[PDB]
Amino acid sequence: GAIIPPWIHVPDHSRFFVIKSSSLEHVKKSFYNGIWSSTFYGNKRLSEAYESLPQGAKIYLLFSVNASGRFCGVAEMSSNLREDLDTSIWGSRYRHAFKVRWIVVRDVHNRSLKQFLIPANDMKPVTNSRDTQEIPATISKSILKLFKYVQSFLDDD
RNA sequence: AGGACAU
Repeated sequence: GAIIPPWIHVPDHSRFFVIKSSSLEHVKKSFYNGIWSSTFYGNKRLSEAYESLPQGAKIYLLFSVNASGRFCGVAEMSSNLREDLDTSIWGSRYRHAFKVRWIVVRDVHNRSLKQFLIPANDMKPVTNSRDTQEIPATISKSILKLFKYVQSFLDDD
């Protein structure tokens, strides 16, 4: 069931964010529907980072369900925030969303990531990040290595 | 605290 691409090419000047979800099902809806949405402030943060990118660069989203003990996949932003997308799939609180392109669907346990300490987050491990916590690039590429190296939320389908 | 942090 997992989706693990042979390579991930990360364009220079790209940025990386932890995405958290209170629900595995919202994540699945993201995969099938190619959209995601964050909080009021979370969206503002992602929207601003996405607008700021030099041309080739991307924004990577590393997904993790709350209290799940793992990360479960990787997506890119493929649009800025829009209003004309179908946010009814989340029922509410997420009135805007942006397009995402899924790259990796695979579980990676927190155990395997708790070595990566985030300097701008008081040296806390990446596994202890809030939604839209930014990750430095060199640390991110190491994490991406772990994603491409087996369970997935696409198995019971 | 108008924010989908860990065991």
